[PDB]
Amino acid sequence: PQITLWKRPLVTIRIGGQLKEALLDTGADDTVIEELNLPGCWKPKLIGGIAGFIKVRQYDQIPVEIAGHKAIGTVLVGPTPVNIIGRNLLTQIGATLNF
Repeated sequence: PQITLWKRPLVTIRIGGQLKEALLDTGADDTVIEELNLPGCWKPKLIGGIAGFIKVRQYDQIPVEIAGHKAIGTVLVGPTPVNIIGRNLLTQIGATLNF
């Protein structure tokens, strides 16, 4: 699929058995998902944005379907305002920028 950028590139994802909306963010190194009691063990991390940092829970080897495409990798969980799919998972689904 091709996604134009007139509006925010929001898509449906599946994680932990739950469906969520997420932003495809080529400016994010990592994937950051809203408060969700994701089973399994996690560890602390701090991640930075434009204004500062937030504390998140790093979970590894988490299956995540993005627009029907299976991926599996690291998911950071915390009080992000927007669920974000970053490059760690975008690469797994073969996503490119084209112009």
